[PDB]
Parts: sequence; C-alpha cells; structure tokens
Amino acid sequence: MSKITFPKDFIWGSATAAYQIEGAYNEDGKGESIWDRFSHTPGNIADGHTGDVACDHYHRYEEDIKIMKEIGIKSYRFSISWPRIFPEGTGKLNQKGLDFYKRLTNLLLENGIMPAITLYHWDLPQKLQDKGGWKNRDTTDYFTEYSEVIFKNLGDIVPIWFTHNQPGVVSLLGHFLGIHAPGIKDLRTSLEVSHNLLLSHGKAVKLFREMNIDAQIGIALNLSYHYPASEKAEDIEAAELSFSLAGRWYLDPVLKGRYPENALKLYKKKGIELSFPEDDLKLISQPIDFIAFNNYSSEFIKYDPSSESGFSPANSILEKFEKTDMGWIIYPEGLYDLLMLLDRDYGKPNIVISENGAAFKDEIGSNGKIEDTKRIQYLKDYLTQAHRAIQDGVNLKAYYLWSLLDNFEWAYGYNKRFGIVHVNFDTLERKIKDSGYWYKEVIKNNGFLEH
Ligand SMILES: OC[C@H]1O[C@@H](O)[C@H](O)[C@@H](O)[C@@H]1O
Repeated sequence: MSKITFPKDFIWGSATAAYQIEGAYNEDGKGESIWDRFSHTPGNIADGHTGDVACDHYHRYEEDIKIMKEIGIKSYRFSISWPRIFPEGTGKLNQKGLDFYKRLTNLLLENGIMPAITLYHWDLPQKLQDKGGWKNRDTTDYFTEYSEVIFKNLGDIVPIWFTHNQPGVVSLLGHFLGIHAPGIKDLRTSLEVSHNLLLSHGKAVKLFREMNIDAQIGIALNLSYHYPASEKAEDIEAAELSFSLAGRWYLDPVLKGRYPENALKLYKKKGIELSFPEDDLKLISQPIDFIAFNNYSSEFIKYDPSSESGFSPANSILEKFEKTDMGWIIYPEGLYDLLMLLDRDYGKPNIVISENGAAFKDEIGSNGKIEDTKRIQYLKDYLTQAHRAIQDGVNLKAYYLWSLLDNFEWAYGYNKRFGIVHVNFDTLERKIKDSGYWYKEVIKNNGFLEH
C-alpha cells in the first residue's frame, strides 16, 4: 500500500460547457448559435438529439451548485455563451444574458467555489457564421470585443480564464470533416480557421494584459501523446508528424510563436502553402500564465510509406487495450508521458488539466445508486499518473474532471455519459454517481490510497 497525496494547494475541479448543459436555447434574447443550427438539421446528431433543453442548467444552476458543494469541488470550469451576450455577435449587448453569468459567478463564490471561465466553447453566433465565421478575420476582433465585456464585468472575481477550448476540434471536425458545426468540409478553410482561432486568442490575451486583469489566463488545447509503433527512426518521425498535425499545430504557435515545420512541409506537399502576417505569430504567442489541455487517450502511429499522410494508426498495438464507451483506448501512462513532454519541451510551464474523464454505460441500480466502477478506475489510474509527473517535477497545478454532469456529447447527443452526476434527460433529475462520491473523498483527502 502507498498513500497518494497531491500538492498542498492543488486545485480539484470539474468542467462543463454552455451548449452541453444550459438549454434555454431561445430564451432571454439569446441569439442562435452555429450549434443550434447544426443540431436542428436532420442527420447531424445521433438520434435527432438537440441541445435545446440539455440539462436545463440555465434554470437549475442553483441545484447544480448545491451538488458541487456536496462533492466539494474547489473550482468549477464553465463556458459563457457568446450569443447570450451579443446575440448578433456584435452590436447591442444583451444585459439579461450578462446578468445570468454575473449571478452564476456570484453564487459560486458565495459557496466557496472558485470560478474558471472559458470564453469560447464552440457556440459561435450564427449571424457571424453568415458572414464567414472563423474564416473571416473580422471575427477575431468581434471575439475580443466580447471578451472585453466579460473581462470588465467578471475579470477581478474570476481567477482562471481560458480563451478557447479545443480550437483544433473546431477546425478539424467543424471545417474539414464537417461532422461538427458549422459543417464545413474544406482543408484550406479549416487551416485559415485554425489561424484565426489562434489569432483571437492572442488578441484576447493582449487585451487581458492591457486591462490589467488581476487573474491568470491561458488556453485549453486537445492534447495526446503520439507513441511511435517502434524505436525505428521512421516510426518516431511518423509519430512526430502525427503530433505536429494535431495538438502541436496549436501548441507550437502559442508557446513558441511558430507553426511546426514538419506539418507545414506536408501541407505544402498537398498543395497548401500558408501565408500569414509576421506579427500574427508574435500576437498568438503572447505570454500566458499557464498552458491547459484536455486529454483522454493516446495515439499509436506507424510509418505508412504508400499513404498520402505517410503515417497511420498502429492497429495491432491499439487492439491490445481496453476501451471506453467512446471506443478510445485506456492507457493511463500516456498522461504521464504527455505531462513530461510539456514540461520538457516548453520550459516547465505551469500546467492545467482542463478536462480528463471517461464515458461508460451507466445503470441506475435498484438502490438508486450508479455503481460506475469502470469510471472510478479510469479516473484513479489517470490521476495516479498525473501525480507521478508531479513527483518528477511537472508544474501541474489543477485537474478539472470532465464532466460534472451528463450532457450533450455533440454529434453523439445524449448517448455518451461523461458525468460524475447522472442526468435523466427526460425528467432533468440529477443523481450523484459513485464516481461523484469517490471524487468527493479524493478532494477531502487530497488524493487516495493505492493497494
Ligand atoms: O468527448 C468529450 C468532451 O470532449 C472534450 O474534449 C470537449 O471539450 C467536450 O466538449 C466534450 O464533451
């Protein structure tokens, strides 16, 4: 037996996103977002599910905060719905939308919970999409004007700020694969969108500094460790390319002020040679108080000479792993290896785990309990590896469990449950899962026992 104890001031949190939990999609003057439009189009979401009602958090936030206080989370990461603030993306401010998040933040503080705000978690106002969306560079200024309203109203009571959540998913799934809003399918557009997402991050950070906000700001990137299939140089180079086309396409601009050259080479080979102003990468790499990342699984990559990419997943390795209800492999060591790479490659930054969690099939037993043993095991195993990285010198400051509530899992709808709290989407009843009660004790004890 060994006792696992995290650092004295370690921040234990849980995370949600506005569109995934709030509902009230057309109430109090809120403007239509691209995810309203995407969800209302048949064939885009599993089972025709929508985020129209979701968890109805807009009306039940007081119950959800009381649940947060029972579990004892020290920080709550949520996102603000831009179209609740500016229904047209710019123009007239909707005070009613503002007052919602002002109230929500105030009750969180009154309940001893530290708020942590994501400014952009994919709900772009549809009016801005009608003018090109993130393909239009003007949208990066509209985002900064919206951030200024939030910074002015909440900046000096919210200690932790995330500009963007997973720009790489917005780019890849929303603008190349087209399976996320706004449903666009064009490689060049998705790369222009990637740049403008990053540029809006840099503009918001610059504004954050110029407003002298007494808080910390960062960005939340989707990151995984990409393992080479072997120690042969061809597989290492293949995994390096895979990473630079995924999370490192955003990591390197943010922390080093340059796109990865090996990924640029590939896009040039495909016929796409990118050209952005010199100062754009300066702006993108504004110093940030921490780097934050969402991690769930790991990749395993092999050299694939006859393919266009030059690499492919090492399926013979991947089939040895257990999988979650999402079909993702479970490999806890991948979180240690990822944390150690962040610490090694980027000058030992302060690091925040803005999301970690797992989806499993949930069952409400005859006792009313949800005995989600596999979810507990996932979290405990991944947290053990995060603790290991801390012992080896990584400046990991916070851990946000995805998610507080079962919610709208984008194109999967309500078919995938990530919560430590079960939500019945027909009755809106909340039931804390056994994983929620486990986390409650982890927080109280600042860790757990390993047998
Ligand atoms: O797949 C589960 C989660 O993926 C995350 O990386 C996204 O930020 C969440 O919005 C989503 O619910």
